[PDB]
Amino acid sequence: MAGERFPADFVWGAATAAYQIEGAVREDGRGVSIWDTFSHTPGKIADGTTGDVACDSYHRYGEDIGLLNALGMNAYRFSIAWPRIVPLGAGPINQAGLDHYSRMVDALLGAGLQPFVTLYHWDLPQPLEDRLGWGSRATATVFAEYADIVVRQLGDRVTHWATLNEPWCSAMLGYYLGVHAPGHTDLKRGLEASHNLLLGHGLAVQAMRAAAPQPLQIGIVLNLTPTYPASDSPEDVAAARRFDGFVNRWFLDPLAGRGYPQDMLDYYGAAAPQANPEDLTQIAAPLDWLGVNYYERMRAVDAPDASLPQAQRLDDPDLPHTADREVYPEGLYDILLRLHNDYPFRPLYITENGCALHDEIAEDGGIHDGQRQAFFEAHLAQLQRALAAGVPLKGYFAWSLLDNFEWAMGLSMRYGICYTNFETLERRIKDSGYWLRDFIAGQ
Ligand SMILES: C[C@H]1O[C@@H](O)[C@H](O)[C@@H](O)[C@H]1O
Ligand code: NA
Repeated sequence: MAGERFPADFVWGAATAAYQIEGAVREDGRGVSIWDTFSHTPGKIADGTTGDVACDSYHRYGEDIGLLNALGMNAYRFSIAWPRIVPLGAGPINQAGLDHYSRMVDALLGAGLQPFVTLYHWDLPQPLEDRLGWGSRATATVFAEYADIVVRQLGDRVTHWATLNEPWCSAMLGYYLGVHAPGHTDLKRGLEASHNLLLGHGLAVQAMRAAAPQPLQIGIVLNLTPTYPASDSPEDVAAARRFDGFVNRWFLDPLAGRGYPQDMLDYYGAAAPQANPEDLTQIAAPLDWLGVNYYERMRAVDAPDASLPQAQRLDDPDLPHTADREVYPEGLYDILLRLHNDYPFRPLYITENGCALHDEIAEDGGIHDGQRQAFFEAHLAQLQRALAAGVPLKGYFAWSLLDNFEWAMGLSMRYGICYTNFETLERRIKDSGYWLRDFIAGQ
């Protein structure tokens, strides 16, 4: 009921992050990141792996370009590693680092692949974490200095930039739940980190506008989880609102000029961050787009005896599941309709969508990942519905181009549209990747 075609100028890409794919962790002046420290801490990664080699994309990005070209994509979302650019976090530049990314940008543009660059995809320089990391306002200031450096050199060629990827993860997984680097476990520290991440975003936007050699299209990338109460009871509805506030509105509202949501301030009490009119104005620095990373919904039941927020997930077993998630494509439509009608950000990009499976190389040599094909098919159908409703959607990036180091899950959780043999570093396009190729060409 939503037609057949996407816009002719739609952006079609795949996405990666530097620590997940690059390897070469000590090469060419790179400094230590929090993810180097964390992955080298016994027990923090499920399978004893690290990003030391990963996909070896520091050396093999040309192979990655070959895959993007084989897929007929027109864009590549990737991150720049702050440790390669400013190894001390705050300090001199490492021109060799910048020059690596300059050559990669030129290779992408030569191939007809628009670079969509993420400045911060979780790889904070360890020296900054030694000075409290996102627990310090200074980290926000020097993040903006890094953003300036990078834009000054690459902004003649790269128009589309994101400051941060998934600040909820960096703050809440990294400083509250301890599952991500740097691995702290305190709610107040997580909420403080969340504020300094938003402040760093806003300071960076302003620094990038001043350093820009041409006008830029600057955004931020948020994970969003559409949340639904398991019943209409006051208790379940309130649990859904608390979860929705914890993940989504805590970030969307300040970005939208609305301040932090008061219901969440009330809930968090004394753990809430120190945070004034001046910082809010900074946080709301005008953006040219918003990136949405969408994977799943949350169907919330009140659970008065759990950690902040007392919201238990109610699984639907009749819905399919992947290796690690429930599949719910209609949530993509729902979150986009909400953003379109309720929030000011536009245009919108889906900067990540994808799934993990127990992928293996079959006897014939292919990877028969039909559930991942079906995942893309169903989510793209929802995007057509969103477009029909007027949502100002301008592109879609599959997470991920290739299997990679999936954070606390290690190399063991495969999200690629291309398979990565981590021993030999060979990549092979999965059946879902060929489906994407053919879908994109058919448009
Ligand atoms: C599965 C995918 O999840 C998102 O949370 C991230 O931005 C990306 O690095 C990867 O973890
Ligand atoms: Na399954």
